[PDB]
Amino acid sequence: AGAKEIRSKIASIKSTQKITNAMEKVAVSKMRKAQMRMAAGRPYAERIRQVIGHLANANPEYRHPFMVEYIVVSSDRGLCGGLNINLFKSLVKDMSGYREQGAEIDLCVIGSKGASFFRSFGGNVVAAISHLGEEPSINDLIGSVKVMLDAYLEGRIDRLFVVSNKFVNTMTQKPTVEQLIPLHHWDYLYEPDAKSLLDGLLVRYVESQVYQAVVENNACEQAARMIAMKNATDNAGELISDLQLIYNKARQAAITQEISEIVGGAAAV
Amino acid sequence: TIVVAASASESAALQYLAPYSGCTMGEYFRDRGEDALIVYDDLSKQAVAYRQISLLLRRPPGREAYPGDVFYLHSRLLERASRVSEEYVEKFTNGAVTGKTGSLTALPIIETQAGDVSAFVPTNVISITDGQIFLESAMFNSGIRPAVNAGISVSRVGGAAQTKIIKKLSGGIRTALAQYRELAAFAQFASDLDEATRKQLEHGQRVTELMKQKQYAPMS
Amino acid sequence: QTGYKSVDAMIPVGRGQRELIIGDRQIGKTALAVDAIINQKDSGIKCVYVAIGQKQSTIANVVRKLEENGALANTIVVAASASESAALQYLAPYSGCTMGEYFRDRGEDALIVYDDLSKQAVAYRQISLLLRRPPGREAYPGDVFYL
Amino acid sequence: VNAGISVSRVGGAAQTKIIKKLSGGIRTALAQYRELAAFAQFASDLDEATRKQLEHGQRVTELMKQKQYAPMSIAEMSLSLYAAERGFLQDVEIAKVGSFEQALISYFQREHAALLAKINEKGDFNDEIDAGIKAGIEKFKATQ
Amino acid sequence: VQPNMVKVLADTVVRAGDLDEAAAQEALKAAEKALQGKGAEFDYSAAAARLAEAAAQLR
Amino acid sequence: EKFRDEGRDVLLFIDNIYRYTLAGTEVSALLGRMPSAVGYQPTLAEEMGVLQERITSTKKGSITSIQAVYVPADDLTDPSPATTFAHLDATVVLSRDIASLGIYPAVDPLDSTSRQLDPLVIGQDHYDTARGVQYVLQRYKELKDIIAILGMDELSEADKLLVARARKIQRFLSQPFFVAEVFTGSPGKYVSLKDTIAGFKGILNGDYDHLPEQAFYMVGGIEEAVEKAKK
Amino acid sequence: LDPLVIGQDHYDTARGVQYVLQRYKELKDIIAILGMDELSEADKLLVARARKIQRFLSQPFFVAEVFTGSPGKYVSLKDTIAGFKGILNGDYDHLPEQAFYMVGGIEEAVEKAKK
Amino acid sequence: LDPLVIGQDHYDTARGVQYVLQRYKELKDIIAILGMDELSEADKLLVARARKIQRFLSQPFFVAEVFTGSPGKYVSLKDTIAGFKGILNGDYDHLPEQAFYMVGGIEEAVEKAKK
Ligand SMILES: Nc1ncnc2c1ncn2[C@@H]1O[C@H](COP(=O)(O)OP(=O)(O)OP(=O)(O)O)[C@@H](O)[C@H]1O
Ligand SMILES: [Mg+2]
Repeated sequence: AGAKEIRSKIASIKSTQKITNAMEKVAVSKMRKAQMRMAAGRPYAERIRQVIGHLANANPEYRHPFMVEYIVVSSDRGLCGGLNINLFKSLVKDMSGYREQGAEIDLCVIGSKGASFFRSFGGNVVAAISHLGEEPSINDLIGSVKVMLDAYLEGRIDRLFVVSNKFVNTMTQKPTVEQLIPLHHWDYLYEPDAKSLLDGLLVRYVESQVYQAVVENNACEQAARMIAMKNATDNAGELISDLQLIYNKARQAAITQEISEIVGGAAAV
Repeated sequence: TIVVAASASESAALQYLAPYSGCTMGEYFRDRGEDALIVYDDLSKQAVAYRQISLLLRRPPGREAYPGDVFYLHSRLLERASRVSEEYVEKFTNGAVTGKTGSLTALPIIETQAGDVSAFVPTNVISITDGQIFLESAMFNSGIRPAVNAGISVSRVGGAAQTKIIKKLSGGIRTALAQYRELAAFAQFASDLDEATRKQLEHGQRVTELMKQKQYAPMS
Repeated sequence: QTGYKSVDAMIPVGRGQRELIIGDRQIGKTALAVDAIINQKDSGIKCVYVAIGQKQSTIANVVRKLEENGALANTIVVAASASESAALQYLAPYSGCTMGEYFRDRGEDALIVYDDLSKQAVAYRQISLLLRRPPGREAYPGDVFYL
Repeated sequence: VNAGISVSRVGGAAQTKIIKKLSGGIRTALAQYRELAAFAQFASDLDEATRKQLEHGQRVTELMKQKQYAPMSIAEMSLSLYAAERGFLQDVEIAKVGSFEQALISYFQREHAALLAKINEKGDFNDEIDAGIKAGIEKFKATQ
Repeated sequence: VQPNMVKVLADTVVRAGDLDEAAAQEALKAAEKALQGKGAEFDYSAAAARLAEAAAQLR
Repeated sequence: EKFRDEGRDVLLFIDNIYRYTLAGTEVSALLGRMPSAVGYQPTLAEEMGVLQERITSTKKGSITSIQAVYVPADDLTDPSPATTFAHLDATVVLSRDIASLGIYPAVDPLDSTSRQLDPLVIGQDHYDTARGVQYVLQRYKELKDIIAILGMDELSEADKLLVARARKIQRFLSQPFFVAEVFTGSPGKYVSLKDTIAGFKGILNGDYDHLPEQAFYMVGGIEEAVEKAKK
Repeated sequence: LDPLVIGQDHYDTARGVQYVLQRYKELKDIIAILGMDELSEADKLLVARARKIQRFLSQPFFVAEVFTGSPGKYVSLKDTIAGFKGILNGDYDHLPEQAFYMVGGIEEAVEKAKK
Repeated sequence: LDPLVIGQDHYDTARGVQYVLQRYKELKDIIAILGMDELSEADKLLVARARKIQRFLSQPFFVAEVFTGSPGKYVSLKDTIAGFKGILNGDYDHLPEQAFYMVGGIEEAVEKAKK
């Protein structure tokens, strides 16, 4: 219709581009905050791995089920750069091996997009939690984790795996699946009993690797969003560039038409 | 002040001639060794009056129906606003006034239609003048009363037209507003900002609030 | 054969065809057409190069490259440069076409290049608006298609 | 040349037999590359099928590059098109695709000059030339 | 405890059985849904592949 | 034209070529001629050609011209910019950002261009050196956004080495002019094309990686950077 | 519209209403593409008040009853200033935006909200 | 294109095809800046059927085998209605988009999807 409509549309796209530019930096800052919360949990994981190891070696007579022969993590907010799909595409591949074998599968969903993927496809679930803060606490995960520990002890599940993205780098978020269950010279003095301690420590260890997984997936969400908002800013510029050419064409055409009308009327009067 | 008027009901010839009459009254003081200031409240209305006379004399039309010499109309007027040397004032006064340089400063006003600075008359006058002060409707509706868009407004004379104190304190004001124009989307995320940047952001917002002033309240 | 693998394999040209070379400024439009003329120094196809509204120095450079490459002896060069009359720029393509038609009417094969058909349209628009003839789209005359 | 919108309405019937037969797999390869070219940087982890198409797409594009004032003959162009379609650039690196081509043409101008002159004559393609070319190329691969 | 080093693997909240069970039952409470299905549902791979291609075009 | 006939190479400076086009539009309207596209004179291309075709290298001398160009409504497709660009051999862009950095010449090495930047005209050596400088300066502009958004620690060792060479190149593009001694407080320099190519080729290859970047600021030829670093 | 002629209270209320509406005009595109949850807590509150002010400016007229079917209303200048000053201050951040559409004075918005 | 001339079945198939493409045209700008992944579950399903309908409208002609080399196809009105009705119902939601491009009849799309 004319240059006025195109002018309004170039202003509309320019407003959105400035906020998407800000959100990329906001995401980078939050990515750095989630990466320090990742490093503040390694000591509790590496030392308990050693304790549970030696305690089993000095007490061979007890072989806890966890030591002899899916939890899925998803986001609560939008603008993710296909963080959910790429893992959900690895969850489908791994589940296939068991669905083809005929083994049954119980699922635990952490976050909103995981629930969406299962309500959209009528998938089964045994435990679920969402609305967890960008800063999660291990206590919220205990309830969801326990439903899987009781299942493994009662034989309702033969193997347990955690499905989460891993922070390979600021530009890479590797979707992965790893098995949670199943897993010197001196001897420790045990209070009250070695069995009581092994039973307690194994629960602290599984609840710990699940928290490690959630926190790392949050760092992946922030990095993925940084990339999504950079892409959106660039795409906006391309549309602005294309619209500006259409605007210049309309500007030049309006001038020629008016001159023809002025000349035409003057050639009569 | 001298007030020269050519109102809307008066002949297009009087509206076309009024800026030249006012300029002639301002040139008296400049040629005699003194200083004067002239305001042309609407050069765009003078152009419209000159277009009426031209199309009625049947002169060949150009872009936006203006005559071929509409650039020469405003240029012949605006090149009279000038600063003349001591030798010109001693030559004109025949020796009476000596050692003094006279001047005529001009503040022409032009109205744009929906921010279109590419229109024929605005393009001509923007190219003739030494600088431009651009006022914006979006800034004026956002409470920034003086409405001066400092990001596009410019004076080619610059620091030569400033006293020593204002020339020393205006340099940082320029840097703080420039930084504020770059960091204006982050206001909704001031918490998530880096400290250095958050320090710059509040400085930019405080210098921006300082520029707001009231009408009829000139400052020394 | 133009001698370019991209053109001769994906966009082939046959004897008697009209193939348009379209694009923005400074991308190799002249380069592609001059190399197509140079490749005809052994094929038996006589060539004609029409320069419309070009700089004199640009025309001189092309002639030197044609003689340096051994192609000038088969080529006819028709020049109407940027400072010449609009009438000569508007008529140069028809003069070059007439020289090329000499070979086609006698059972021979020829190749003609028009360096800027958009500069011929600008020259014809100037003559038309100076004869006071009503203008159309983008101020071009009503018979610009027929030109 | 933009192979997406560039077209010849009457050219198909004008090509010589050798270029008409070998050119079949060029425009399609550039099309397969047109859909993957921008995304190629993160396609190294995608399905093997996509990677084969992308590897070919990056090779064919590189081969189409040529220089000003350097025209190739029907024979020289044919050699290049054969190696690209039939399969002789999969090992060659993208940065070497051009060198491999200059060397391969310098080779056939000494090792098979008669076959070139026979292809430059009418540009006809037969089983003898088809075999003669694979023989020459396979020999070149080991020798230079 | 070791002769050289002492590590305290401190918990962040009380692990009492009532609290422990309560949060597990809350997870079951939310997990409940109107279309639980049989447990053998599959072939949704086409949707995830369709979106993956669109995501390539986006970047 | 007179000086060229004398046997000289001459510089013709035109204060603004857009105002030459507008004066032609004004005269064409006064004479009553029918206006063309976007309201310009019907003779637009001929009036530009009559002026621009006299500026050439003859067999006696050569008139070279530096013309300031104005672009209406920021539109490069407008008849005046379009017609003028058809007669330009080089484009020099002066940048307000570069000036703030402190490089007073202020020519933008990425936006400025020349039709003579071709290996078939200036030889392979000059062309490769110029394209090498432009590649390193392009990569540094991309890395600067990374360093700003994510930090300097996020870059590889090879990228940090490039940033160091890019900064040295960027400062070596500066030069004290004889007319600028009042501003720079230092004597002027006239660098030859041979000395220009040799200095940038060495910094690209890393022959000066041990010197501080400041030693490569306002010095002229590459031997002057070596000494300015010695003290 | 000058403090010397209309008073400082009326002038500040008018400029306050214009500031909120200009800020809402630039947030409208953000809300369309990204959505409303991606705004700050200050912006979410401002968008709610802008939408209430935009509806409190509507008024049933006596000459327009044939077109609307609703009875006309005459609001005094005192009542107008009070109603807009209240919305800007936050005295009606609980009522829905539909309660302010076609009512008259601010008391009729309070009655409309209940129904 | 009237129910009294062509029958309701053809008219509904045509109306349904147009309805699907029209909505897809409206979501273009959102997908352009944010991609397909932010659309609603139903929107994503339509965008998928709209893309298939678009390539199923493509057909190799007998006067174009010289340009392309592929053989031409003649499709009856009955086969045309059946193909588009199946895509609208979701009977072909398991085939890739590129199985509908230049395939003439719908059975050829089923046999093209086998590769
Ligand atoms: N194959 C090539 N290899 C290297 N450089 C090339 C090649 N083809 C073209 N160029 C270069 O492209 C540049 C522009 O080419 P050319 O002057 O022919 O383009 P043009 O479109 O005709 O420009 P103009 O609009 O001025 O007439 C020249 O420097 C030329 O040397
Ligand atoms: Mg050319």
